[PDB]
Amino acid sequence: ELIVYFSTQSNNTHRFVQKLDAESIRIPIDEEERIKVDEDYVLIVPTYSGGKVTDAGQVDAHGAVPKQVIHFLNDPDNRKHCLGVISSGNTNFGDSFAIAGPVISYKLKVPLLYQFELIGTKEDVEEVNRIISETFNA
Amino acid sequence: IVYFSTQSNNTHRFVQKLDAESIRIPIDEEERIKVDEDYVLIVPTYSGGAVPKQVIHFLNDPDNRKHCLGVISSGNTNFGDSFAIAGPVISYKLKVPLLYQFELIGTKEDVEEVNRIISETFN
Ligand SMILES: Cc1cc2nc3c(=O)[nH]c(=O)nc-3n(C[C@H](O)[C@H](O)[C@H](O)COP(=O)(O)O)c2cc1C
Ligand SMILES: Cc1cc2nc3c(=O)[nH]c(=O)nc-3n(C[C@H](O)[C@H](O)[C@H](O)COP(=O)(O)O)c2cc1C
Repeated sequence: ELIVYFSTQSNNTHRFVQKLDAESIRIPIDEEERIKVDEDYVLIVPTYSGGKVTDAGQVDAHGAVPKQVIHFLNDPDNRKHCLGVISSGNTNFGDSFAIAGPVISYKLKVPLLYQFELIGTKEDVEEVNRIISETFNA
Repeated sequence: IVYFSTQSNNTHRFVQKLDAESIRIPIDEEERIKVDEDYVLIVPTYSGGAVPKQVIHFLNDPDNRKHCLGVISSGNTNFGDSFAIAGPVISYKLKVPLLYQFELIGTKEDVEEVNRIISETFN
């Protein structure tokens, strides 16, 4: 069991991932630093599009996936090991809530396993532990 | 499979190409159904509220909601970043995985991929 995650200096996603059972590897905040992951992982990432909309009024997802995660997933050696994605955010962004997940899910053709807010609740920790376990069992 | 499809019938035609057995949610909003076996939900996305009213009525019943193993959603990629957004909404509300997303009537790849995914889920 292995998690790859991203978290800005606000550390919300870090504090959620710290509570989970599985081992975790952090994608660096420093944009110039890169990592290489050798084993299969579930990806956990926050959303950063700012709840933008288009002139028509539909969701604008530009910047949903943090740039550091885009660089990470651009490497096919990293990308191939992704078993699924979990995304986070804040429901105050409405239809842009947690949209980094569906964006990544559709591009990689991997399931969007879960979505949560901020540092997560006790129930999120319980569900994600189970979900990650089941994914690695399968 | 449990699915919804309007008069345009795109989601219906995709589901008939799949190997698994399927049950249809009715188009008439007053008509409602009940399901007691585990199912993967497959629904299109309709904005002016991503989820069709008929699916909202279906999922509002606690007896239907408990049997969902996961959701697959569809739409049209020309809707930009509102593409297929019924799935994520349902996924988050039910706490079930969003397994796949596809366009319209689906491609050869979608048929094979959703066949594979549904088999892995039923375990
Ligand atoms: C500039 C900015 C833009 C954001 N945009 C979104 C968004 O589009 N959708 C969303 O659900 N959450 C959004 N959020 C909320 C964050 O994703 C959320 O606070 C998350 O917990 C931050 O994770 P981190 O502290 O690990 O970086 C945004 C936050 C900031 C600061
Ligand atoms: C009024 C209307 C609104 C729609 N809104 C969306 C949307 O917000 N996002 C999307 O991805 N597709 C949207 N679509 C495309 C449909 O979801 C797509 O054609 C789907 O295949 C319809 O399935 P059905 O023929 O089974 O009803 C819309 C279509 C119509 C007619």
